[PDB]
Amino acid sequence: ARGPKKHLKRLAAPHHWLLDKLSGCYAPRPSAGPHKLRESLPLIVFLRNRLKYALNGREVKAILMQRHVKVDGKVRTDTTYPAGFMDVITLDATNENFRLVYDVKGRFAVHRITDEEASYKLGKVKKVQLGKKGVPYVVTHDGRTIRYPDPNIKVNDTVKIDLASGKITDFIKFDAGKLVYVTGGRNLGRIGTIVHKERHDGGFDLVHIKDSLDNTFVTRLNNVFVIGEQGKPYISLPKGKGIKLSIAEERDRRRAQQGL
Amino acid sequence: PRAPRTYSKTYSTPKRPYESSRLDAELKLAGEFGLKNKKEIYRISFQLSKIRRAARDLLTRDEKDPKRLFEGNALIRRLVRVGVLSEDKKKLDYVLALKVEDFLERRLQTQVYKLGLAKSVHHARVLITQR
Amino acid sequence: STELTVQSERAFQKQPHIFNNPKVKTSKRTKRWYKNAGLGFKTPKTAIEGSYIDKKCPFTGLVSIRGKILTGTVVSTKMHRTIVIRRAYLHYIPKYNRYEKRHKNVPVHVSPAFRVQVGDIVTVGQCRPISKTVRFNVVKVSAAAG
Amino acid sequence: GFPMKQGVLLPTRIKLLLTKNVSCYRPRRDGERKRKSVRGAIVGPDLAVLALVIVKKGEQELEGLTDTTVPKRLGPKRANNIRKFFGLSKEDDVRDFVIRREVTKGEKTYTKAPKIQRLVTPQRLQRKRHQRALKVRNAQAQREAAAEYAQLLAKRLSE
Amino acid sequence: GISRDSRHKRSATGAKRAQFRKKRKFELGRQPANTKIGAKRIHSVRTRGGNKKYRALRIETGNFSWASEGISKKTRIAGVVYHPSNNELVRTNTLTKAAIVQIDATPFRQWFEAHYGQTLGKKSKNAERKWAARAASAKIESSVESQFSAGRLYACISSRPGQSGRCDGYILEGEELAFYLRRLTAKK
RNA sequence: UAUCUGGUUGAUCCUGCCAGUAGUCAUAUGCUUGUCUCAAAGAUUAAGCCAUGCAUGUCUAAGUAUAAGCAAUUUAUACAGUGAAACUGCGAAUGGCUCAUUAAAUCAGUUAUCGUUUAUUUGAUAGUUCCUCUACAUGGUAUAACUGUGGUAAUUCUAGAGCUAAUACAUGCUUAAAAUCUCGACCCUUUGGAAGAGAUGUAUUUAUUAGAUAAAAAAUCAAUGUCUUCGGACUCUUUGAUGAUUCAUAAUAACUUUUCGAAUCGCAUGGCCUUGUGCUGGCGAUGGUUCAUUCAAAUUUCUGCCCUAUCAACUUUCGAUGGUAGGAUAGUGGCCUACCAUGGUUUCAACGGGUAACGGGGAAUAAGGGUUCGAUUCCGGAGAGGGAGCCUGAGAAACGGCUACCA
RNA sequence: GGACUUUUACUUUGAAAAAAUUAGAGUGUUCAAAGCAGGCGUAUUGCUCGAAUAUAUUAGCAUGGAAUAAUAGAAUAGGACG
RNA sequence: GCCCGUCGCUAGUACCGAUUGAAUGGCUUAGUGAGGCCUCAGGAUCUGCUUAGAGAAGGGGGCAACUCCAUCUCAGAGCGGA
Ligand SMILES: [Mg+2]
Ligand SMILES: [Mg+2]
Ligand SMILES: [Mg+2]
Ligand SMILES: [Mg+2]
Ligand SMILES: [Mg+2]
Ligand SMILES: [Mg+2]
Ligand SMILES: [Mg+2]
Ligand SMILES: [Mg+2]
Ligand SMILES: [Mg+2]
Ligand SMILES: [Mg+2]
Ligand SMILES: [Mg+2]
Ligand SMILES: [Mg+2]
Ligand SMILES: [Mg+2]
Ligand SMILES: [Mg+2]
Ligand SMILES: [Mg+2]
Ligand SMILES: [Mg+2]
Ligand SMILES: [Mg+2]
Ligand SMILES: [Mg+2]
Ligand SMILES: [Mg+2]
Ligand SMILES: [Mg+2]
Ligand SMILES: [Mg+2]
Ligand SMILES: [Mg+2]
Ligand SMILES: [Mg+2]
Ligand SMILES: [Mg+2]
Ligand SMILES: [Mg+2]
Ligand SMILES: [Mg+2]
Ligand SMILES: [Mg+2]
Ligand SMILES: [Mg+2]
Ligand SMILES: [Mg+2]
Ligand SMILES: [Mg+2]
Ligand SMILES: [Mg+2]
Ligand SMILES: [Mg+2]
Ligand SMILES: [Mg+2]
Ligand SMILES: [Mg+2]
Ligand SMILES: [Mg+2]
Ligand SMILES: [Mg+2]
Ligand SMILES: [Mg+2]
Ligand SMILES: [Mg+2]
Repeated sequence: ARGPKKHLKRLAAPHHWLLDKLSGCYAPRPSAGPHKLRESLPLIVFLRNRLKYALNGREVKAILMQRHVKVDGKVRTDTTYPAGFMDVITLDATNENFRLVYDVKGRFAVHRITDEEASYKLGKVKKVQLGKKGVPYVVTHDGRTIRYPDPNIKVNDTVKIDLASGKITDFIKFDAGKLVYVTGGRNLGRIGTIVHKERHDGGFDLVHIKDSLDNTFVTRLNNVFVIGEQGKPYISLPKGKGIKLSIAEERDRRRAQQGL
Repeated sequence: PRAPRTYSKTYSTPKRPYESSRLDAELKLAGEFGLKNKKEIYRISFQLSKIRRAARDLLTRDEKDPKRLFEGNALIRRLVRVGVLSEDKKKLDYVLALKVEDFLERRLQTQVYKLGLAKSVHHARVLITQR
Repeated sequence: STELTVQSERAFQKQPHIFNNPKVKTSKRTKRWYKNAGLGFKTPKTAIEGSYIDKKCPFTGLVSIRGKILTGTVVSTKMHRTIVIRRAYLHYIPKYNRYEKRHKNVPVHVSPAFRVQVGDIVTVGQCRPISKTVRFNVVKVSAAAG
Repeated sequence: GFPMKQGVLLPTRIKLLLTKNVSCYRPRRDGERKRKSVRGAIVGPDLAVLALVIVKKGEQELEGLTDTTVPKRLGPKRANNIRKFFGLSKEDDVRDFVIRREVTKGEKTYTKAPKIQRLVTPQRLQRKRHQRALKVRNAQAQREAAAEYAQLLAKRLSE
Repeated sequence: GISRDSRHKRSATGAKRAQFRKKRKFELGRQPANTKIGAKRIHSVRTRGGNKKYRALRIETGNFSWASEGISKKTRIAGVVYHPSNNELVRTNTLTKAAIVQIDATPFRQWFEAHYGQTLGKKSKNAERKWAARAASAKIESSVESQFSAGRLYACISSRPGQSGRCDGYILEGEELAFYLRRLTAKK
């Protein structure tokens, strides 16, 4: 196409943002950044779509150009910064913090969390590798490289980075029966223990996942994101605890809650 | 390059266009429910067919079918909320017996007539449109 | 196709950076590099105690096997250091609720390790464009006729 | 109205493919070359004008030229350019040496002068100091985490 | 200009194909360097995505490796003497990879003496110290030693001059040296 | 949402069409036309031609203001507010338009990069630069705008004369301590031993080397290793990723018209005491090499296209299939070349022809099965009158870029 | 306890799967085509459910099955197992 | 009664057909061959090092005596670069 595309037609846009069909021709289109543009969430979406603090688009740069918002600690002013999974986003001028942790449909929950926790976040290691000058380094999913890590951490292990200082502080291995988040695929939004990793030499290992309500299911190796010991999360989980309820069951929970 | 404001035609005209016994039957309804033209009967005729088709489909499925059960009782739930389906005719077999006037009766046309207010469907008409 | 006397080319024939110091006296007159193919493909004796060069061998050479791995049956070995496999299959035609016999010839580079001929069912593995038409490499040979 | 081009030869007009940093062309975008018509370097009768620059001054006095003399417009602006205009030294302090020119409002007269650039300022010497230190501050810190990890890995068999 | 697309080919079936699109830059090829021996002339070329290559046009004196002695000395390169690809490269003494050339023996002659202490085929204290150690390993190949007599060594270019502007090459030793020698006595 | 009816006879029952009937995101046209919402629209024929206007420009506190700009009068006699023009930087490769070409091509699902390029965003990364008397309290030139002397009927044409800036151009200092290496003065002969001299950042090019590991015991040669009971001794000794590698990474000998390692900017103006405009010092911007990330790109595996045999053999013309080497490319590869073989496709329809053919998502038609359509809102592709060629750039074979032929 | 089909077809279940469109749940755009909204209260500095689900009929990948249909194998034993 | 063919009038359609018929498009033998691009040269103009001598500086440390880094003015003469 002769080079980099810069627009985004308002339908090719990631569905989980829940933009509306009309309103205009276009969607925000993520900037280049820490997360893959289809797996991301523009700040502009968050502030005006998810948070409803803004109306215009102008009134978002309004907020952003005020440093009212910081992502993973740092002040980010880009209208369309590719904020994504495990991220924090902190609105100081209204003392609230969030965490971009998935819904159970597959969307980005407005899962508000404390000022504790906000000082850390998880990070699946994508590659761990020996850099130049004999130095080693891990590469988390969010586009962080942390040099000098524990020789114990291999790929698909998660890592508790700080947030103000880099630095890995504790880490979880990937093995039989750990608390797992699903980051994409059909089962996006789910949460549970493992049981089996089906190895397929050549490509695409598969992870059978059990939830607290005993519902086995499968995904691909990269879809899986370890987050703690069984029943013991390493972070706050949104409402519904990533369980996936059938639309039958779903019907009740709503109409039965209604009335009183 | 926007997005289409999608649309749908609401009715459908009959095949053979000159059945006398249908044109008698059709004209009758037009007079007692105060209808303007045949299209108002077609629109409903069409409605029923999608219901019967949706119905007759779920019935081919085995019961206990989460789709049949969900998407059947849902239909029934909607059909009752309007007064097309009777308070204890809540079975898919029974939605299939729904005839045209079942819908036609619940018309806010025929309701301004029924409970006083009008004492004429063709009075009920102009009563409604004249706000 | 055949097996040469190695130095049958106007260029000398050798593996890169597999140096033989003449200062030091050695039992074997040459040092043979070979590697483990992958996917449980046990590398053959011919590959190891042979003297062939072939920079296109999945062992002893600089090509790697990755992507699809295919079975087909040898149908033409008239080419040198490469053969023609044939993969047959059935195509479904939704209208007639039925099938029709199709097939595709796909050219694979055969290592001098294997000594494969017409009729031999052969397992190949994808390996990066080695030539205009070759993208697959012999990596396992099953029985013949008899 | 076609300019001569130094170095063609010819007494004719020809058509060159001109590029950037060449006479008779001025690119309207980076990488633009233009087939433009230029005139030969040899002198003929077809010139509207001929440009001469006096090298050796003659016996008599050319009234328009020799006798009069126009000022340069601007004076030095760079640090050492101020200096080597007045023949100065390293530690000589420019500042009170620049060229000032006074502006008349209507009756309200006031003066103007060049921001000296390449000037050595107390600020500039701070930036060197920062970087020069910053580099070492980090370099020692690196050794720390290095020599630490190097001892985290020692106990990865000795434990 | 040149193109390296596969599109302009026949298919294996033999079919001529219709032009599908115009030529894109990202598939171009460039003219060769055909680098000759001469005064160091090297033009560079701006390649795909910033980047440079270097067109070795004329070259004398590349960096050469005596691999079975552990050292590398910058030599002079006499002429081209063989070339498996095309004998035209020899007639025109063009330097490419796999060139087989003659190089000045005396950067290596100088190292050998000052190292092993022994003059090659015809004082001090700690100097004779190291020698007696390095000896009993000072004897080199028979076919390699003889080469120093005339002052030129048989090497083989292992760089790609039209890419990096370097004409580096290892001096031929061992069996590889036999082979090429065998060929120079059926041509040269 | 599973229906038929009219027409061959004198009458009959069949075969069989013709005609009727119904819909069409299906176009045109006729007649009629009041209201609400909704809103397609020069595709078809001519990827035919185009008057005129518009459609791509861009400045923060933070690269360059002596405008003979303006406003004030700043505390400002270096500058200091605002600021045309100009330099610099970036963008103009997105967008929008069209469907001409294209029939194994594109395209769709599914793969590959252990086969490459990647502006940017995000995260990491630099004590080594001179040298057996040096600028670093900071090197040097030139240019624009501008001024003035001009040419042409004519344009976003420009000459020659004179000024002057940089994050433009071109130069160019620098920083601890240890260690290992070769060189070896010399002395003193033995189990000998060393002064002190060099070298050692990164990147480039080549060669050599490590990068071990399924389960163990000895004999030695070549060269030098901690030692100790001066007899001879040597243990707990080190190393990552992948299904797979000459992988990541490190080491050695050198190589280089030598890559990078801040001669930049904005806010702050506090702290040590020897009081020098000494020393130190914060927040941030813009730069920078390498790696990672990201937005991409380029090739790429498997399967799948309409009519056609009044197309049966096709491919190597002048590469057709493969081998070896090279060149070339960002890299794989007959991509190109030299040399060598005679291979490659086909009735399971090759090759050739046709298409009023861009592919797909999808659309019309409601028993089912099917039938027909898709220029056109999304994705991919191609093209910018026809062809070819290239400049710039990270990205174009770009056309609101250039060059040539053709029209 | 982990890999395991002589080699296939077949069939079951999944995974990797854009939106819109289609099927279709919820929602009183005043109805409707639509849209993805909205709903509650002290309505003077708030509360609150959502934006599901099905889809896909080839090929590839993963998996439960072995009836049906192919196929391989010891005969001059150059047979199998240890 | 039905009914076949020549021959006869009118109109329409396609076929055959001298014209070494015509047009448009793709591919193409032979000959010719723009252009930018790469290359052997060229060198209007420019210019980086170097060298003996020459006119005017300041002392690496001096009883006379010696000798460095920079900056720059005209006769020259060696090697390169844009
Ligand atoms: Mg954006
Ligand atoms: Mg052959
Ligand atoms: Mg099937
Ligand atoms: Mg070519
Ligand atoms: Mg095309
Ligand atoms: Mg009759
Ligand atoms: Mg009909
Ligand atoms: Mg249109
Ligand atoms: Mg048109
Ligand atoms: Mg575009
Ligand atoms: Mg750029
Ligand atoms: Mg200058
Ligand atoms: Mg100069
Ligand atoms: Mg200059
Ligand atoms: Mg000038
Ligand atoms: Mg290892
Ligand atoms: Mg390597
Ligand atoms: Mg920056
Ligand atoms: Mg297709
Ligand atoms: Mg025909
Ligand atoms: Mg290549
Ligand atoms: Mg080849
Ligand atoms: Mg042949
Ligand atoms: Mg062929
Ligand atoms: Mg079509
Ligand atoms: Mg077409
Ligand atoms: Mg289409
Ligand atoms: Mg089609
Ligand atoms: Mg068309
Ligand atoms: Mg194009
Ligand atoms: Mg046109
Ligand atoms: Mg640009
Ligand atoms: Mg354009
Ligand atoms: Mg063009
Ligand atoms: Mg235009
Ligand atoms: Mg995918
Ligand atoms: Mg199976
Ligand atoms: Mg004819």
